[PDB]
Amino acid sequence: HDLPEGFEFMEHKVVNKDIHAPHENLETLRLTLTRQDEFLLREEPVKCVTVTGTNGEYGIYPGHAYKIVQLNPSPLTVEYTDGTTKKYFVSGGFAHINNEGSCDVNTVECTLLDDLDLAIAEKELAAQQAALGSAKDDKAKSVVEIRISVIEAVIAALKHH
Amino acid sequence: SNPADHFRPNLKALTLYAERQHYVDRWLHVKERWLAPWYLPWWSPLFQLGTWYSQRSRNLFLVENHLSYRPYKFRRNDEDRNNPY
Amino acid sequence: MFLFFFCDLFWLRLLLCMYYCVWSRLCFIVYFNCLMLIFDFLLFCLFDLYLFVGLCLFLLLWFMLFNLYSLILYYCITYLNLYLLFCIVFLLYIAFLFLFCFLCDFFLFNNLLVGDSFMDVFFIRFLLCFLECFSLLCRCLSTFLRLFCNLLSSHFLLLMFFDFFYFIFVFFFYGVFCYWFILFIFVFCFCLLFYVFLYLLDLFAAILQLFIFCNMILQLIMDFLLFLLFV
Amino acid sequence: IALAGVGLGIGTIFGNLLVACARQPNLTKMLFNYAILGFALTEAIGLFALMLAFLMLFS
Amino acid sequence: IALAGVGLGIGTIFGNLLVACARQPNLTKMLFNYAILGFALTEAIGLFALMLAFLMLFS
Amino acid sequence: IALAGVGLGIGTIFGNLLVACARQPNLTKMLFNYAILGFALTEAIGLFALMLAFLMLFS
Amino acid sequence: IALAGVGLGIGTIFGNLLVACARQPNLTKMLFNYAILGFALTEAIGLFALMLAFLMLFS
Amino acid sequence: STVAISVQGLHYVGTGLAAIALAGVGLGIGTIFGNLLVACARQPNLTKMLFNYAILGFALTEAIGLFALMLAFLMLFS
Amino acid sequence: STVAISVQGLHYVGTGLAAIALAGVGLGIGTIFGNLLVACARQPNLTKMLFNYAILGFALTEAIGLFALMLAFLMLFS
Amino acid sequence: STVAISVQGLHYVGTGLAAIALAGVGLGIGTIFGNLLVACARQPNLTKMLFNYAILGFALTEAIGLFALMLAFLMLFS
Amino acid sequence: STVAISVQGLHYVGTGLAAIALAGVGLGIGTIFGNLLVACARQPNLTKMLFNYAILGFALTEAIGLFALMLAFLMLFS
Amino acid sequence: STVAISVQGLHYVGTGLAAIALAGVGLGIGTIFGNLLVACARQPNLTKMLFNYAILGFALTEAIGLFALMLAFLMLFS
Ligand SMILES: CCCCCCCCCCCCCCCCCC(=O)OC[C@H](COP(=O)([O-])OCC(O)COP(=O)([O-])OC[C@@H](COC(=O)CCCCCCCCCCCCCCCCC)OC(=O)CCCCCCCCCCCCCCCCC)OC(=O)CCCCCCCCCCCCCCCCC
Ligand SMILES: CCCCCCCCCCCCCCCCCC(=O)OC[C@H](COP(=O)([O-])OCC[N+](C)(C)C)OC(=O)CCCCCCCCCCCCCCCCC
Repeated sequence: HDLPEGFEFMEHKVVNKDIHAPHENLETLRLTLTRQDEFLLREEPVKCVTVTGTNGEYGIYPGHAYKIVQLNPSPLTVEYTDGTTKKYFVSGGFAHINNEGSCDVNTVECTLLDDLDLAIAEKELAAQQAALGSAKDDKAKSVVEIRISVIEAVIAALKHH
Repeated sequence: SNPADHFRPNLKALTLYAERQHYVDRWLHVKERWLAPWYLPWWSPLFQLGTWYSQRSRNLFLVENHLSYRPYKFRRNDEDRNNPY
Repeated sequence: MFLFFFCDLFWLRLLLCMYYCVWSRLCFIVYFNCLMLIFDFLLFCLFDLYLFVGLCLFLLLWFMLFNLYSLILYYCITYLNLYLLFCIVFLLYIAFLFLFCFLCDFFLFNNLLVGDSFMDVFFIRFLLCFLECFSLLCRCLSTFLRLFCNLLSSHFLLLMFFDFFYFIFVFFFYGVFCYWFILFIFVFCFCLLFYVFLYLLDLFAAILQLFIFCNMILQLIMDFLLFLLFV
Repeated sequence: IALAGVGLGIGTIFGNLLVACARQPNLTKMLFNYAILGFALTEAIGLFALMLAFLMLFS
Repeated sequence: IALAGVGLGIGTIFGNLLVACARQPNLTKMLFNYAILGFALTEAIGLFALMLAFLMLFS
Repeated sequence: IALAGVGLGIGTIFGNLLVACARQPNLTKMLFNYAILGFALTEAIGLFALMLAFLMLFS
Repeated sequence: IALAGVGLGIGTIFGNLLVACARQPNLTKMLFNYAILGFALTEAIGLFALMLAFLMLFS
Repeated sequence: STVAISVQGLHYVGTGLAAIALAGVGLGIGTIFGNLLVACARQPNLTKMLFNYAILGFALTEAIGLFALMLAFLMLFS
Repeated sequence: STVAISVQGLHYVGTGLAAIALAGVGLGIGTIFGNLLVACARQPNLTKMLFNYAILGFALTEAIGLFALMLAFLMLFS
Repeated sequence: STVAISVQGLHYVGTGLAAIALAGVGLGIGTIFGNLLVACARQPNLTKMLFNYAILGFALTEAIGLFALMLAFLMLFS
Repeated sequence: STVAISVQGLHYVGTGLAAIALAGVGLGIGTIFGNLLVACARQPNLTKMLFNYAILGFALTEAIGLFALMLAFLMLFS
Repeated sequence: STVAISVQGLHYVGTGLAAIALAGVGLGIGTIFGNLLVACARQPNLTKMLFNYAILGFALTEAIGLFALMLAFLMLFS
């Protein structure tokens, strides 16, 4: 009595390029932006994608080397070959960049920057800062500071444009 | 110079001098005295140990034919590089 | 020429006799690695790998009685000569090397020929073997040279700094009563700090150099040890 | 001796170029242009050093 | 010889420029200006050494 | 020759600046100010060496 | 002595080449060609130094 | 024979050498500020403490530079 | 013939050379601080243990610079 | 004609040259501690172990500087 | 005319120049231990194996300094 | 006038300068092993192959050191 593995029912596998192979000139990056097991974009050909990992900002274009990036609460930009920019905001996750020309950005939450409100974000920062003052212990203060970092990133993200 | 002079032994008591010839001769006399008795045959390992290596070294010294000059081991002055004598 | 002299350990010998007429435990050792050569259990060696313990302990004791106490002013390092240290290291190193060679196991030297069969034997591997055979003797020479030079340099520096401190303290202390007393006080504080720092540095360096001196010999021994596995 | 710095600096530029090109091959053209620019500047310093050499060797 | 530490410094700037460009290439137009600024300062230092190389060479 | 290090030191600052800017473009102004600060400090040493050179030149 | 800054620069280029080929193992050809270009330019600098060395040697 | 010579242009040569040490100081400054920028980008929240530590590093490095510079000036005027 | 010569001003030359030994010392100190900033930026909670080690490294590096400086001043007064 | 000359002051020059060896040693020591800080921020649990290895490296590197310093004293005192 | 001159203090200069080679050896050793400290924090389980290789480099790096040190003696004592 | 001079003590300077070439060899060896330690931690499963390549690099650098020593010994004697 052998049971199927849950990945057998998934028909869109990841294609890796053999290292001993000729190079190709690619003008499109196939992006897959995902939230909570839901794709907001699927194998979408884009011109470039900008992502904020722990070390700093990465601008991924077609042909980028194989790399895994641990995202931080921050904006994410997608620029199409047409010349159109779409801006999301992520709270965390990972970004897998493949040398074959694909980028699978899996986020816990990915919301268009339009949806976010600066007035709500601003007043939340004031409340959390007050909460940090009343934070009982070290652990509580650390959690509150996590919220402030995201809020300030959101506030700064919207003030940018 | 003065700091270098601080690295010398501080408890020197006595110095004695002796010529190589004199004490070598005395050692040879002692060795002959102890190896002379009949109850030590010449073919014994002890006698050969005593004599053979010394004989070999002395023979090697005698056979030596060097084109260069070796200054006397026990000169009065051996610090002058330009005066081997 | 026969010179009769004495070492500078007579008082220390007296103290050893006084304080070690009765047994005492030893738990702190400068070079502990001579006792624990094997770290993975079930590994054992048919060679007398623990023969170096006694010599190691005695050498540590001797060199510590000399070097550590040399920080005291006017204390003499009676053995501080280049060729004497060469003789000591020659004794130890060559004795262990001849112990390995008298075993008459030529395969023990197979590792001298560095590299694999892929590398050219004559132009690469043979040259590497030559360099390694040379490097053994170079390791011996480096051990003795390092031991000599560390002490020599440390004590030269200490003597020079002490002379400078004596000079300024004696011939410029009157500045305390003068209007430039602040400069003298600053200089004196700096001299005290340098004095303390030098003493700490020398204390640490002596022990560390003894550790390295024993570790070179132990590395020589370990380079030719082969461990069997229990079954 | 000034050429030692110039030669090393030129090699440094190309060393980064390979890392940059491998990271993002799509920009090789733009990076190559900038790398040449850097070489055109470092070599210019070398001209002064050579000029001094030729202005003292032939003097 | 001072030029060796100048020309090499220039190469270092460009070498980091390539990596900076190859990290986020949309800021190239901004980084390039800063890269020129650095070249404008290190080159200025080279002039001082060049000045002495000329004053002593004609005096 | 003292300028060799000073010129090189400037290149290091203007080399890392690009990497810092590319990583965090939002802080270009603060990083740029610190880069200028470092350049001024290095230039101070450059003038010290330059002062000695001129004094020994016209003396 | 100028050759010291040449050989080192050449080693820097190839050292980065290996890393670049490791990071992006399919782009070996372009990296190899660019590395050869950097070597040629750096070697040209060394040849200039050799030119001066032989000119003075036979003068 | 005993000959004593006094060359009056060798107090310049020693001065120039003492100035060379400044390069090791000036380059050291750039390294501290070369890595300060990276640290600020990595952790912008510590833009202040890092800056203070960098100032401490620059001052200490400059202290070496001035110790050398003292020898440079002493031999220039003596 | 035996000729003995005593050149006075050479001590200036030797002193300047020892001053160059402070180039690496100044550079070495700057390197330590530059690395310190990165370590603090990548591990901000250890702002004191790293600082202590940086001071320890500076002290040892300063010691080397002081050994050379002793010769620099000693020859200048010889 | 055969002329033998003995310049006394040269010993200063050789002494200063040996001091230059400390530039590498001083720089080398700073390199070790720089890595130590950048390593303790990557794995602080081993800080004590790393500190031990750092000190061992410092002595080995320092030992070389003493070799050069010995030659300086030999020529400076001869 | 044929003139032969023997300058009797030049061996000091050669000895100091050979001593300068020790700067590279010291720097290389510091680089080795700097890489060791930053490598152990990455793979601590293999700390011991790395240490053995680090010593090997020191054994193969300190030896070169001996040659330069050897030449110093061959010229200092001759 | 035509004057020919033969200085007997200039070979010491040449020997010392050649010995300085070892500073690069020593530093190159340190770099080789420094990367070796880093590589082994990264991919410990290839320790032997990396060790073999490191030995090859050390040999080539040592060969250059031998050439420098050959020139040093030749000038020292000849
Ligand atoms: C011509 C002038 C005279 C000199 C002639 C010399 C002839 C030379 C011939 C040619 C030799 C060529 C080669 C020479 C190489 C030398 C190399 C060298 O020096 O290396 C340094 C090296 C230094 O070693 P170290 O690390 O200092 O340690 C050695 C020490 O001995 C300490 O080591 P240790 O403590 O580990 O040793 C063990 C120690 C363990 O500890 C002890 O036992 C404690 C005591 C230590 C004594 C030894 C230290 C001596 C200290 C200095 C002198 C003390 C005061 C002497 C006062 C003299 C006043 C004039 O025990 C002993 O020493 C055993 C002896 C104890 C004797 C006790 C006697 C009690 C008598 C009581 C009588 C009571 C009578 C009552 C009557 C009542 C009536 C009513 O020397 C040696 O290793 C030994 C070299 C000896 C070579 C052989 C020489 C030949 C023998 C000569 C004997 C002469 C006797 C006649 C003299 C008469 C007075 C003038
Ligand atoms: C394990 C680590 C051990 C650390 C030990 C730390 C000891 C700390 C000592 C503090 C200062 C002590 C001052 C003592 C003063 C004595 C009188 C005097 O004038 O001294 C001047 C002397 C020299 O001072 P000076 O240089 O100012 O002398 C000036 C004199 N003129 C002007 C004539 C030149 O003091 C010293 O030398 C003190 C140095 C001590 C360094 C530490 C030595 C440790 C090793 C020996 C340990 C021995 C233990 C034995 C136990 C039994 C073993 C079986």
